[PDB]
Order: sequence, then C-alpha cells, then structure tokens
Amino acid sequence: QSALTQPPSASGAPGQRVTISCSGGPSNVGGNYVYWYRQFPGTAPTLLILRDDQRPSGVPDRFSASKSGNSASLAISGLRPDDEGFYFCATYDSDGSIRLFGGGTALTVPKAAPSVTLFPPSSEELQANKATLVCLISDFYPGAVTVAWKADSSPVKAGVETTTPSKQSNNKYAASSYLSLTPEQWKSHKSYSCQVTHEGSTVEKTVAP
Amino acid sequence: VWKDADTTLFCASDAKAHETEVHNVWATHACVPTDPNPQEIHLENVTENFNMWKNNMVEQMQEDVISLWDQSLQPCVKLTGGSVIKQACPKISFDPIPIHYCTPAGYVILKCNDKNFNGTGPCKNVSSVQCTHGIKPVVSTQLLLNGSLAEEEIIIRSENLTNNAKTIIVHLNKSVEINCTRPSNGDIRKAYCEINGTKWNKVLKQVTEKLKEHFNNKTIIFQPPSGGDLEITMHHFNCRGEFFYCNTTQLFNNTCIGNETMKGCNGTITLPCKIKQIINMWQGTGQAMYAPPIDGKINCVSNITGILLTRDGGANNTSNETFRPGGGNIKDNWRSELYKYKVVQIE
Amino acid sequence: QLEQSGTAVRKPGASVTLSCQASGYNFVKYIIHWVRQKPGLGFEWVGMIDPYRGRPWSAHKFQGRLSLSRDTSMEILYMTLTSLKSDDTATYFCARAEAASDSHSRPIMFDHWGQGSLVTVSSASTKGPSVFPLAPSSKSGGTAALGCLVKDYFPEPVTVSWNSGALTSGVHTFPAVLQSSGLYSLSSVVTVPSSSLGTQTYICNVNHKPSNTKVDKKVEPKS
Ligand SMILES: *[C@@H]1O[C@H](CO)[C@@H](O)[C@H](O)[C@H]1NC(C)=O
Ligand SMILES: *[C@@H]1O[C@H](CO)[C@@H](O)[C@H](O)[C@H]1NC(C)=O
Ligand SMILES: *[C@@H]1O[C@H](CO)[C@@H](O)[C@H](O)[C@H]1NC(C)=O
Ligand SMILES: *[C@@H]1O[C@H](CO)[C@@H](O)[C@H](O)[C@H]1NC(C)=O
Ligand SMILES: *[C@@H]1O[C@H](CO)[C@@H](O)[C@H](O)[C@H]1NC(C)=O
Ligand SMILES: *[C@@H]1O[C@H](CO)[C@@H](O)[C@H](O)[C@H]1NC(C)=O
Repeated sequence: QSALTQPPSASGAPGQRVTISCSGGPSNVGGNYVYWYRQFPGTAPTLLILRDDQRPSGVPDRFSASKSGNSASLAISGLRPDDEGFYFCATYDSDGSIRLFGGGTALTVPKAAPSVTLFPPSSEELQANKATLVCLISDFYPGAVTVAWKADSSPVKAGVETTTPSKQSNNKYAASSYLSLTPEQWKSHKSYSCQVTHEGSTVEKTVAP
Repeated sequence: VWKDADTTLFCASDAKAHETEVHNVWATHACVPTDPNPQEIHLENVTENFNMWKNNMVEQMQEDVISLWDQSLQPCVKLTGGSVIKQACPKISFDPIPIHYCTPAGYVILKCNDKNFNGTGPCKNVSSVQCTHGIKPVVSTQLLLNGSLAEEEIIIRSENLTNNAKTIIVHLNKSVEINCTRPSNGDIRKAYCEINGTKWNKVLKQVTEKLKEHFNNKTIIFQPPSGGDLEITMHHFNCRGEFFYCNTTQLFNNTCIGNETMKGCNGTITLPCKIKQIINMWQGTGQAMYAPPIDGKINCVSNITGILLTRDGGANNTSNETFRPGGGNIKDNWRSELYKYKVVQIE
Repeated sequence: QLEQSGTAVRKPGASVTLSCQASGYNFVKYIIHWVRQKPGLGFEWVGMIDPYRGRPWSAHKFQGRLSLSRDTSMEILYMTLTSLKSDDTATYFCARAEAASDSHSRPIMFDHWGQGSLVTVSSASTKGPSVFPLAPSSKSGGTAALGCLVKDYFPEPVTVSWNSGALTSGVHTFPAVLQSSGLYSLSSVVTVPSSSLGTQTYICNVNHKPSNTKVDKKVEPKS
C-alpha cells in the first residue's frame, strides 16, 4: 500500500543545516526507514542511509537519521556543495507490497546576469524558403530564468519553446531560445524580442534590419 | 539447561545393505540403527520460542543430498561453468527410505508440540528428543509430497507474509493422491498423472475460506506462473530415475469452486505429463543429460502433503491478493517437516 | 561489478530488449529489481528478477505482455517490454539487496545501481538533416561570434567540433531541443576576435548515424 509526498529541496546555501523527510501516505511509522540517494551522470545513483545496517565500507559519519511519527528527517548539520545533485527516498513498504519512491530533491541553489546573444535566419535557409531565429541564453547564475519574447514594444504570444536549463561547463547556466516564423511573417513583422529574464534586470539585443 | 546453538547432527536408518537402491545402501553406510526406547519427558507450563528458518539440519540434508546428486547422478552429459562433461549414463534401482536425524552430547533437539504451532515463536507444549521422526528426502517443486501432516488444521508457514518474495509453505491436514503412469507398450516419453478433483477442490475450498479470514475476506486469487523455466515453473520430480515435469495450470480453476453443481471441473482427472532427460540443475551447477528409458510398464504413485507458493505484488487493489504457484525450493521441503524443531546446545 | 547498457531509440507500439551485467556472486543470491527513471525524478519498481532458478516476478499489470530473462552462467541479464510509446524517453536502472537472505547482516536495500540505460522513443524514423549556415553579425566590440543551425534531424545526438576540435575558445556545444514535431535543435557557437579575419572563416561539424550522413556545412555572414 502506501503513498508519498515531497517538496523539492533545496535552494540552500553552501553549508547551512537542513532537515528533509520522506513522508508517505503511511503517516504512521511509515516510511519505517528509507534509503536516500545520490544520483549522478555516468554514475550509480549512490545510496546514503541504510536501515538494518549503518553506513557500509568506505562511508563517513556526518549522516544521521531519526524520525518519530511519519516525521522522518534526513538531516545535514553541515551542508556541502556536491550536494548540488538529486536525492530520493526508497521504500520498504513492509518489504512490499509494493515499494514506492520519493519526489526527488536538489540543492545547488535576486541578481543577474547573463551575456545575451540574438541572431537571425540564414539566407540559405531563406534559399530553403525557411528562416530560423536564435535568442541564446548564457553565462548567468542561477539556472533559473523566465523567458519573454516581445513585439519590440508589444507582447509575443507564440512561436516559442522554453527548455529545462542545461547548464554550461562553468556552472553558470546555458539555454537557448527560438522563435517560430513564416518566411512571410519573418519579414512580415518588423522585429521580434526575446527577453530571457534572469533576476528581472533583463537586458536584450534584438534584430531589426 | 540449554541455549540456542547450531551443531552438526548425525542420521539413523533401517536401510538395507543388499538393496542397491541408493537410499538403502547409503543410509546402510551413512546412518545408524534406531534406539528402540527413546525417552521424552514434558516440562510443565514452559513456553519456548522457535525459528523454523534456521536449522542447519536443513543445510546438512540439502548439502548431503546435493553432494550425493553431484557424485551419484552423473548424467551422460554435464554442462557447467567453463567445463564440458561426457559419459555412458547407466540405469539405477531407486526408492527412498525414511531418514531420522539425531543429536549428540551437549546438544538436544527441541520440539514444538503445539498442535497449531506456526513454526516460529512460542510453543506452549514443548518436548525434547534425541532423534527426529523419519523424513523422506522428497524432492519436489511447487508441491511437497509424502510429508507429515498437521494434526489439526492445515497450517500456513512463511518468512515474511508481507513480502511476496517470501515463499509460502502450505501444510496439509489431509493427503492428496496423484497417480503418474507411462503405460506398458508412439511417444515413448509421454505419460500422465490422474488426480481426484473433488478431494482437492474440497480441501482447497476450505483453504480459501480459511485464507479470507487472513485476507480480510478479500478476494483470493490464483494466477498462472508469470513465466520461467520448466524446472522452476512446473511440478518437477523423479520416478525410478525418469524425470517428470507436470503442468499444474488446470488446478486453479476458480470457477470450479463455489459448490455450484458444475461441468468442466469434474470427474477423475487425468493430467498429461512429459519427461525431459536434459535439465539445468537448480543447484545453478549447470546442465545434465541422462540416458534413455526402459521398455515396459512405468508407474509412480504419490501422496500430496505440502505446497510451495509465490505471491503477486501490486498492493492497493484493496479487494484482492493475487497468487501464483511455485514456491522457494527443496529447503522448504525439509522446512515443512521441521517447523516444530530446533537444535539447542546444552549448557 | 555493475554495468547496465542499452541503445537509445526505436519506434512505439513495438517491443524492446534490456541488459545489466554484474558480478557472479551478486548473481548468487541477489534478485535484481529493475526500476526506471523519468526526467529528473524518483524511482519505480517494475518487477524483480531472482538470481536463482529464474522464477520471475513483475506486477500482474503486463499479464499478456510480459517476459523476464537472465543469464546465470554468463553473469548477465536481459529484459523485454511490449507497447512502446513516443513519450517514453528516459533512463532505466537495476538494483540488488542482501534481503534478510544474504549473509547474517540480513538487510533489504538497493545497494548499487545502474549507470542507467538511456531511452529515446520516437514514432518518427531516422531523418536526413536540415543544416544551415548562421550568418554572424559581421560588425567597441572588436570580437564577434558565429555558429551553425542544427535543424531537423533524427535521432540523437549531435557531435560538434571546431578546427576539427582544435578550436575551443568561447567554443560551446549548445543544448539540443528535441522540438515538438521531433526535431532536436542543437547548437554550437564559437567566439572570434576583430583581428583574425579575412582568412578566418568557420564551420560546425556533424555525423548522422542511421544515415551515415557526415556534414560539414560552411557558415558565412551574408553576401
Ligand atoms: C501436548 O499436550 C498434551 C496435554 O497437556 C500432553 O498430554 C502431551 O504430552 C503434549 N505433547 C508432548 C509432546 O509433550
Ligand atoms: C483440512 O484443513 C482445513 C483447513 O481448516 C479444514 O477445514 C479441514 O476440515 C481439514 N480436513 C479435515 C478432514 O478435517
Ligand atoms: C493408478 O493408476 C493405475 C493405472 O495407471 C491404476 O491401475 C490404479 O488403480 C491407480 N490407482 C488407484 C489407487 O486406483
Ligand atoms: C474452469 O471451470 C470451468 C467450469 O467448470 C470449466 O468449464 C473450465 O474449463 C475450467 N478451466 C480450466 C479447466 O482451465
Ligand atoms: C474422489 O473422492 C470422493 C470422496 O468421496 C469420491 O466420492 C469420488 O468418487 C472420487 N472421484 C474420483 C476417484 O474420480
Ligand atoms: C511418495 O510415496 C510413494 C509410496 O512409497 C512413492 O511411490 C512415491 O514415489 C513417493 N513420492 C514422493 C515424491 O514422495
């Protein structure tokens, strides 16, 4: 039986103490215990807390677990940075049935800015009777922005798709914005804005022959 | 006085030395004659805790039969790990005899005599013994055969009721006959087993009625094995050295129960079975090929005394629990007999 | 000790085949729960595959659809699933447990996990590319950028290089957006100075597998 309910976690700071539960529809002793996990690229998602055992070989002490109620509490006194990753609860559900999992939480965590870049459709594409716009998104922090295309002085209401931020190498973020145009419309409407907002002090370079 | 302990037991038998039948010769050589007057004194108002799942006696029997099988039943061919095995593959004389397991000094065997004992936990009516009762090393899958019966109710035994991964052993209070035959003198490997449908569906009707009491009057469901090898998925067994794999699909006929005077579900049941010479040993030890069958009339008749079961996962159905035949393994065969016993060290 | 591995894309409606090779001992007494991942979220029990016997289990919810598989000897596994769907793009996993059934430790838990077995499920078939040359704004700011227009290709992924990979300054292999109809739009840029030009022109670099389509299309600012 049993369910689960988790808030995303957490826009923390590189050190402060945090305490996150893995609470199930069993709001009783359940989840009686849990495994919380690391979960990385090319890596095994790597478990943190065992029950019926401590931390295995090759594991350090700073992770303690304690509950009461359904009030579980995965606790960090000393936050760490490569906690800039994803963490999930694992269910016993009475050794079944059946075993559930948590909502996942990540902590990498009011001021701009990116270096913004905008560019117009290539001729060859217009030689292909098509046209492709690029409003790129780059060199900002955090990877949390609100994209806004506009008709220079008026709204834009379509032709557009927002990514999941797919960060740069520099741990400052990366993203790309693109607008849908008819070649007719590409050159029917004089100018197309692309205000990707990073902490609302949003500057843009636009394109208009 | 004592404390829970594990130690190595010995075996006893009335095995006959001239029989070449392997159990006779073996027990003739590996086990001893019986004690004609073994003593048992009951201790008044004493309660003791048990754990049927850890009695190395099991480990000893499994190990022993395995060692035997590994050294006695050379197939014409064995495929194992990185090696390849070839040979002549000869005929044998085969017929199990009862085996008793008995304890040495400084240890004793404790027995739960609680008629309704589940195999773990306290037993109010406990006795002590020097040697066990006679246990047939009945090798079977799905079903436990020719075992001891519960003296009162059919008993359900399991390591973790919540865990569908834990095998359920069903202890019968009534034996059920299965009659398997390759008739004298065309498929030379074709055989069949006849079973009485009525006895089975009746006891089983009773078991279901009983199961609901444990499953909140929830719907009780049987399902076919999800899949797998014939070796694990079928009732697999040996008669005079020849290997049977029998399909138990027909048995979980849900429609055949409700006391509804009905068709299909009736009469003497004749189930078709077939034989395979080549198998993967469940010991995980590889593959075996044995030589071909005898001329003539082939027959093995058995009493059914126990069952191994696997449960379907998938909670929140809230009305039903779903089950599929097949449970653990032969250790359960020895376990099904052992729920009331444990070895202790005398201190 | 534990390597999952699989290929990415096939069309929906069909069926599939999945591995996870591990250590023999881990195959001795540990069933392996297959679970799956979704874009950035927490796991799903699909079923269990025992190390022994091959007694299979997974939820009844595939009764007509399912089959489970393995290899005892070769220390290796297979899974197979029916009814693929265009929306079914994400990573799968395998996990063990001593299970109060291994050692005298007696714990049940997902000890080690899979590297992940990627998925990319598209009804669309392999696709010939739409490549285009991004006229950079030829143009204080004595330093500018150009890149390529990665359009209309299928399936994943795209390779990017510059000066045959020799170029990396401000070079950035930018994200793909597998856009609605199913065309990823991937990007890459590279930054250049006011001083290098007249000789210094620049290209984006790709090879599309199911078509063996090796593209290097010249990016120019317009006539
Ligand atoms: C079980 O209980 C009855 C009633 O007290 C007793 O006569 C019997 O001896 C007990 N069984 C054993 C094995 O002691
Ligand atoms: C066998 O066990 C069932 C389970 O309770 C019971 O209903 C039935 O009466 C038993 N058989 C006999 C002959 O008593
Ligand atoms: C078992 O089957 C044989 C024939 O295969 C038959 O002769 C015999 O009567 C059957 N068993 C019983 C108890 O009748
Ligand atoms: C289940 O029971 C019905 C009712 O007698 C019968 O017609 C049907 O064939 C049975 N299913 C089997 C034998 O698989
Ligand atoms: C099964 O056993 C019952 C028990 O009385 C009997 O009435 C019936 O005739 C038997 N059916 C067979 C042997 O097919
Ligand atoms: C059960 O006992 C009978 C009687 O000796 C025998 O013929 C049969 O082979 C035995 N089978 C099993 C599996 O115990």
